[PDB]
Amino acid sequence: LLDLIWLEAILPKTISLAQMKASTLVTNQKGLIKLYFLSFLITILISMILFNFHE
Amino acid sequence: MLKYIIPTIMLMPLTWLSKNNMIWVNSTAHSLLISFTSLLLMNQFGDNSLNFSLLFFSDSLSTPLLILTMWLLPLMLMASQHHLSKENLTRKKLFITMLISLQLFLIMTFTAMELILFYILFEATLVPTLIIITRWGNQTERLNAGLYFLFYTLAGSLPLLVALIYIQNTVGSLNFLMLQYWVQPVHNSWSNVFMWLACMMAFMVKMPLYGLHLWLPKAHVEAPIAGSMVLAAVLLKLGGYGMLRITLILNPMTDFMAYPFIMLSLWGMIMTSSICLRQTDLKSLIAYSSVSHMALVIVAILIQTPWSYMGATALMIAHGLTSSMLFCLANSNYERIHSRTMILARGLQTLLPLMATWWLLASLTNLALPPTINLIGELFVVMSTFSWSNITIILMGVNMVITALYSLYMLIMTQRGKYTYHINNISPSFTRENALMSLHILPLLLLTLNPKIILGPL
Amino acid sequence: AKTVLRQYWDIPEGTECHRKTYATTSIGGAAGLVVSAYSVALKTPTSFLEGVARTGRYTFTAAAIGAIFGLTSCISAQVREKPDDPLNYLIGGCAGGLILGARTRSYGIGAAACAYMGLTAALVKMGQLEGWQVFAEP
Amino acid sequence: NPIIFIIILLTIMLGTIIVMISSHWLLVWIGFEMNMLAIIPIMMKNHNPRATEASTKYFLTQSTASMLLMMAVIINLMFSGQWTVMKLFNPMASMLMTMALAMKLGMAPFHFWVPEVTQGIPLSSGLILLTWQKLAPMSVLYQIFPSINLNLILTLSVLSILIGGWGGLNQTQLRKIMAYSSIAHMGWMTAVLPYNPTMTLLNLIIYIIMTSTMFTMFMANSTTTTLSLSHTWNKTPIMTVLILATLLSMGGLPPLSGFMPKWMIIQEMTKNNSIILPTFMAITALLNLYFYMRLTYSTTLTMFPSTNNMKMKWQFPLMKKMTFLPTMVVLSTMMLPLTPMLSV
Amino acid sequence: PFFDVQKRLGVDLDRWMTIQSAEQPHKIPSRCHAFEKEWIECAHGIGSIRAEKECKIEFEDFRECLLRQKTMKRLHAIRRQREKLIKEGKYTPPPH
Amino acid sequence: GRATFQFLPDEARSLPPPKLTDPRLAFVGFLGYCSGLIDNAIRRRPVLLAGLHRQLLYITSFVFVGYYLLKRQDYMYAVRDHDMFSYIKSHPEDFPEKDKKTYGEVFEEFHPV
Amino acid sequence: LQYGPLAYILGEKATKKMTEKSKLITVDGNICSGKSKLAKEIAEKLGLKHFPEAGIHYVDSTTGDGKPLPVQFSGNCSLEKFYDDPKSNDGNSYRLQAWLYASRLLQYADALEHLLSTGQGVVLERSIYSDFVFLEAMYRQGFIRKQCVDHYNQVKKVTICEYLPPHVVVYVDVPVPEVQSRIQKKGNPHEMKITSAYLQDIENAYKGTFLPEMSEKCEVLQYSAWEAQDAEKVVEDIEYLKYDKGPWLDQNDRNLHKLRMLVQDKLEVLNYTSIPVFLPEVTVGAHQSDQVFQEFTELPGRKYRAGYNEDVGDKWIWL
Amino acid sequence: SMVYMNIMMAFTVSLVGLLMYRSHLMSSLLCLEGMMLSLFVMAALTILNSHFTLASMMPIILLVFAACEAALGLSLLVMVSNTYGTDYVQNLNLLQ
Repeated sequence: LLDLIWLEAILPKTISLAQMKASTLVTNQKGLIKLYFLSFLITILISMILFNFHE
Repeated sequence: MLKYIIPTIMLMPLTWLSKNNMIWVNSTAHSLLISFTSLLLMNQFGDNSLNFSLLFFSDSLSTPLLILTMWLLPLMLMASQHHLSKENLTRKKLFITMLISLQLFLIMTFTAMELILFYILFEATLVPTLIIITRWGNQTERLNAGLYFLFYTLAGSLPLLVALIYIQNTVGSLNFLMLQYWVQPVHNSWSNVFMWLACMMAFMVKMPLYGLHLWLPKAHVEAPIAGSMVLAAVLLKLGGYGMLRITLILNPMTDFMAYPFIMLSLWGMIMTSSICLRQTDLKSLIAYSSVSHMALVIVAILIQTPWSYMGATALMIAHGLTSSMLFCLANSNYERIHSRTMILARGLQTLLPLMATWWLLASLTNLALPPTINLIGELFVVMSTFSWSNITIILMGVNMVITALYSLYMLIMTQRGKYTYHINNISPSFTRENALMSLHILPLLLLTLNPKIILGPL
Repeated sequence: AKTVLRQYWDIPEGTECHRKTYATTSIGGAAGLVVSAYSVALKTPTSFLEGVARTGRYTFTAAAIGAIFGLTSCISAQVREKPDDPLNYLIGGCAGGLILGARTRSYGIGAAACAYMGLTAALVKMGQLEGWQVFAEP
Repeated sequence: NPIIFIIILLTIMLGTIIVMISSHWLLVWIGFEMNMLAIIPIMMKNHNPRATEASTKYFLTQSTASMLLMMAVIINLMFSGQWTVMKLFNPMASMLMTMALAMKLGMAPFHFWVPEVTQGIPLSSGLILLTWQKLAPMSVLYQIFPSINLNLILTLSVLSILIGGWGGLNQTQLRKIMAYSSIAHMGWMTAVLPYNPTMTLLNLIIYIIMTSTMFTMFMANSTTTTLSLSHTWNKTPIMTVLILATLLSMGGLPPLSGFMPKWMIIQEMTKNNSIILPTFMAITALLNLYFYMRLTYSTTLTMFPSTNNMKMKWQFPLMKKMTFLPTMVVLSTMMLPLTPMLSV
Repeated sequence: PFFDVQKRLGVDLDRWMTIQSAEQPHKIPSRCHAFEKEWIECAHGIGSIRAEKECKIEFEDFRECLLRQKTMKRLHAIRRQREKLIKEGKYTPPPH
Repeated sequence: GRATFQFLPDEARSLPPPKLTDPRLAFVGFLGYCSGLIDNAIRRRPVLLAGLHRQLLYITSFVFVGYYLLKRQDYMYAVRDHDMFSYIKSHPEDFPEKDKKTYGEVFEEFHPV
Repeated sequence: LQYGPLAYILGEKATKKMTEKSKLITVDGNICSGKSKLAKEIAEKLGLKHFPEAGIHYVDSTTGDGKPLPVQFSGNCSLEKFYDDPKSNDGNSYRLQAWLYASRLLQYADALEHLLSTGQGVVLERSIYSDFVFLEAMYRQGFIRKQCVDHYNQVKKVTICEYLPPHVVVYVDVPVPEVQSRIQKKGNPHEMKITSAYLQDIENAYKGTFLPEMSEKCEVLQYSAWEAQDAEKVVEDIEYLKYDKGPWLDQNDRNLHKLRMLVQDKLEVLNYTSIPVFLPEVTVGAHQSDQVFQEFTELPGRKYRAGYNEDVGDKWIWL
Repeated sequence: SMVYMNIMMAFTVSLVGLLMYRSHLMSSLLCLEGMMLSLFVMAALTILNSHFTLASMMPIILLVFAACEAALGLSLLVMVSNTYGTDYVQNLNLLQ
């Protein structure tokens, strides 16, 4: 009740956390090629301002 | 090892090359012939040190440790034949070869001469043991326990490559433990703390702590056929000796932060003993015992200053024979009752009177009967940590009191009446059941005659 | 930009808590702007007031945690003994994480919010103290 | 058809030779321009509309991946005008150089460029041809090298293994499982490249061999994960051990040879006192094995081979140079005293 | 990577359409032709890692030859030296 | 590093050479001995000690390749050491001539327990 | 036929054999009506190799040499025992339809490979279209259930992609349920009291299911009578020989046609069935269960271990 | 000069959201060849005044591949419309 619970709390959170965050990466990418390519120009505009990329 | 790995690799093109059922009697026959060659060229003298040949062997000079590594392969083949003989011959021979391959990396290991060959051999295991858990095991929930058998040892061991190459490019070269004469001291910083941290934490993955040890009653609970690689998993846990190699030098003076490793392994020591008096599994029963007085040795090392290296040399092999023998008791009484749950075993001691002697002397090695190899080292752990302070005898002494109940808690379970059942479990302890049950105490009390070889530098 | 971080480690040093978190909320105010860009382009077409994205308020979360990210330092770095210490700067990790615990309610999310956010905070001033470099060169 | 099927296949490697053999920015323009024109009919052959609805997504991506490169090329024409393949003399150009070039070596941005292409192609025969597009732009980066902004190149690499370690937890399509982890090794050999561009190709060679063996072992019958249940007791039990011999090596365990570059990757990376960055990558590479375990648990444990249909007939595939491939892919970790001397 | 087949076997793939002053088929030079012939002479045996720290000078006037940058900056401010004093005289010069 | 596009130059004539009967040349092809057995094991031989011509020339492959591979490998460390010594020999300020002192000057920390 | 890329570039087999001697032909037949009365007879003089109807051991009648191995390895649902058709059983009666439809493509693939082998016509008893005539009586007489109908019907949409259909496809002269009297007069002791729910449903399925294949531009030869009886023999021999070339080919659908230009209908119509492992390669079963077609992992999955007698019959050393 | 600043904004008709989106998919491929001639001219500015005389082949050989790349992707959109009749880039079935 402590040894297989409150030691089963912290490390099986890690697998559930990654499986939560592996679910937000594929299921939001179901086609819609209009929505792909507007995000690639977001990548090419954020690279100008943000950092040492022009200096 | 001039030619020790050399004869045993030739044993491998002999399994599938051989005939039919002759493969068991042939494999055991060759195997004991190497055991004399182990004894002969070793055990030499002896005064600092025996650098063996070259860059691949330092001859295990300070701690011999290697005789115990070679009993087990001509000891488990007679054990694994209990329930294995149901498959194809080519599939059964593969199960023979992978266990023999397990010994060859561990033959080069424990001597290893170096540190960059150490880690590749420190990680050369876990490949054959994992396959044994996957195929030809027991019932389900194997595969998660195979994943818990990974993802801890590999999780902690990867900063060693972060540590060691950081030493190799900084001060000299770690090929030679004996070219470690010049060692700079290590002061308290915020960078050097992590340098000691990665140097130590990977060794706590194998010999367990009160933390991070949930995987250990999975491989021993969900286990192969009848304690087959479980006996090898005993040497796999005690074989984390390399802290003796490393932290003897290479930041010795950081003891200001030794305390949370002293304390956590001490209240967790007294706790995990009592965490199994209400356990309902036999193979889990010895498993939590194998945590407690294996966690005894850790405070013998981080506390330096010998009269602590004396007993800690002997306490590695203490349960290493004992818990291997207890698993041989637990591998038996399962081919006859096909469930490992201890409560169903009421009404013993009358059908099997011959092995009833073997229950007595085995559990008499936990009470441990002070002229043995067990209470000869635990008195030196007393002799060390009482010089630390006067409080340390309290929590360590109750460990000698809880396992007094916890061992006889198993013995009394054999004595009951009328047994209610069991038109099966007829077999009155055949030759394989008791000859394999021997050869454990038979060298153990033999080593208690002149226990001079079981001693470190020290 | 790297002018913001150049204005961070030089002047305040725990003191000047009026302008400490005024330089520290700007990174937290800019951090939600990046995830707001993908929340309209990766998440589907929103209501007729784009940006009208799925949950919204991502900047409304990010600018608040970045505000208290410097505030909990310059209070505690002022009142305890006046250095910036790993024990001192640890305190900003816990309560700053619990805005993400207060919003999107707790017991499974906010319970780990004080947990992970504190340890990664204390390494930062530990990182500048021992002379560590992430992107070095010979 | 069968005459020109070699001829189309011949000109692909003819493209990447010209990429390697030139001192001129306009020939390396032409180089993987004609490659992008030579890949299209390989996608088509059976004329299925899904293959057409995959190549055109592949098309207009790599069209921009061409056409953005030339915009960098005219800048150092206006800036000192020399056309030797060297430093670009403008950080505004070197920015435009790399993050256009990284499309064809698809990084953590340009997400669905890899899986949406490789899934949906009926030609699972190969489709090992997407190792050539991993080979050609690496043969430019060895020469772009001593003028990069040094932060952009490492940022794409840390993100590279971060998304690739996450993508196959949500997968059954073993093409997409092999479409992912192709981002993984393309983060490492970029992350070396500021520190000793030699031994980058050591990561490149090992990745070719361990991907060449993977699809040739996939050209038995399997295209779906549960289709890899029905071959041990149906097709051949000998394939069941050999597929376990590679999926565990490519995870990178030290007794096999898949670990061998990652052994050497730190000896180069430290000694230049970057410590926090290799630790974050090696701990991420732990997740690279939980693709393979949880996949190897299906084929090597006899997970219900149903659908009674017995193959009493023999097999005649074209296992061309196959059995000699997993002999340097397992037992070569002792056999590299100096791979960084013949290659470097 | 750069295998350089054309170094051993002595033909040029191109190697001519490379710099500003190589071939010039009827000996017709370029505008900044005189600075290529100097800037190459500076760093030839140099291994390019000290060239950005040793030569450093013949690259500059060459780069400013290609743009005439500060010349355009110097010439534009003449329209502020004079030509704010338009009604304040100073025709300078009278024709022709 | 000059005279490019060479497998191994004609400057590599001062090599011992890295001759035969080393365990590596034994090992290169020792796996090839295991390799041809797998070629039987794929196509249902079922012999596993099959026809000798398929059992051989895996051996002939690796052994000639491995000896022809090791010739530049010892050359490459040699030319790596050939460049290093002169730069060591030059720049005496970049290679300090340190003075050795015995264990009578060192007063280390000192930390006992 | 096509034998690798290297033999295809010298001498192709695209149009060198089919000098109107291909003539892909079949019949359908009914129960005990067109087995061997006229279907076996049309071999002379036109040179048409006959193939049989069905059987469990058709995969056992190949791979050598050659003798049929028993039904324990070739596990089906026991021909001449499924006439009891136990609609409540273990079972499964659809496992018979697993193996019977499996050899159906193998009879269909061995025929068309022989055209590019020699160039003779091949008659067929019951082609890939005839199994759906069983399905109507399989569905109405309740010895099938749902989630078994859609399994092979998915596969029948899958397994046919490159196949050129036959040409003068004959519906044989079938009586008006006089096969209800042929079912007892011709012996057949296991063909028993299964009623008109099986008999009329297949008889309804000839104009309800075979009619779309009858409406092919490849013209059909329809008869419905007692038998041929030397009146439809020459009418399906002489008047089929004049109706196989001239007034026969409208869209023509089958000739190893205009993609015989070293193209799809010449090389990839022979390389799809030669060494027939690719034809039962998409014939591996459904996703998880399908409730009938199941063999377990080790019981009865260990049935392959008894059939694991050396895994190759005999092949000796040195060659 | 200002003749380089415009045309340089004219290169930013390769706006990617108007390069693959929205439907009437020919309007997408429209600006792709429209991204050409923003590079044919911009190169031909600097090649021409700075009298190079050798890189005149470079903008000519640019337009050779510029139509040839544009020739390929136009063919595939017919193969899109071969089974459909309209382009309509909101067509999506094959997902990632």
